[PDB]
Amino acid sequence: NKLIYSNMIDKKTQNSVKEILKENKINEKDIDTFIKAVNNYNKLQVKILQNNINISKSGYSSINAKQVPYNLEKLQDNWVKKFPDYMDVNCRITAFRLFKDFINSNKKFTGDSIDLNVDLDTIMNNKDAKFSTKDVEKFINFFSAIPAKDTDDTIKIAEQIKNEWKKRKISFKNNKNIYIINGFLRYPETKNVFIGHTGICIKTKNGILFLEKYGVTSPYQVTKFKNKEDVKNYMFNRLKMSIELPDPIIMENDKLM
Ligand SMILES: [Cl-]
Ligand SMILES: [Cl-]
Ligand SMILES: [Cl-]
Ligand SMILES: [Cl-]
Ligand SMILES: [Cl-]
Ligand code: NA
Repeated sequence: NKLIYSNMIDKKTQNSVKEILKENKINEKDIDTFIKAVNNYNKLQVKILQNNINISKSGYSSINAKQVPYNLEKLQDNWVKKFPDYMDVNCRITAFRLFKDFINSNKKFTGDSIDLNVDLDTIMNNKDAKFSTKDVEKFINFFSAIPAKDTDDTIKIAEQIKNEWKKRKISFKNNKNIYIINGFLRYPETKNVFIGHTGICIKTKNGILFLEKYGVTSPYQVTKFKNKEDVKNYMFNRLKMSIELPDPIIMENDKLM
């Protein structure tokens, strides 16, 4: 298919994105925090990014590929060398930076949150991931792996995810054109499912705008999709770029997408 995207290198695209963010009621403080991370990241990796033909210097680019190619190995090398004491923010943290206020969480999680160890360390040591105690507990309660029954029926898994979030007293604020796309992967070895990739979806007149932190040490990417179908397919291609693995469970808030 075709991907229309921006890495938010230019200030005009950033301004554009900020407007759309502000229009959807995202806290202006969190928008600034997100934008500073974007600039701070871009500044750090500019010499690498500028050698990537697929990264736009201004406006949106286009490529007939399943994913935008990035020099993931060199980007990670540069991060580790310059910031050796902690990790960059990831998909979960970034998504949360923008969507935490649209999630209700009323239960402290004291289950198995081992999958978030890196994330939690970043939240403690990286200014880009600063969150209040309440928001950190929400983060853990929302993203901790969900117990699964090793079933390969996506519908059944989706229902277990929904049920588990209910048991954790998690709910989504209603009447919003902004929603979170959670790409769950099943891990039979640990009898659970966990959010392998995530990003925020915003419906506009042009279609749908998807925002994400491509991965830790990886670039930020904003993509313009025609419909939700392309968003689902995008998340799939991102999760399936990783021989005998279970298909992902792509959730749109608490509903199978
Ligand atoms: Cl192409
Ligand atoms: Cl790159
Ligand atoms: Cl590492
Ligand atoms: Cl809350
Ligand atoms: Cl607090
Ligand atoms: Na790596």
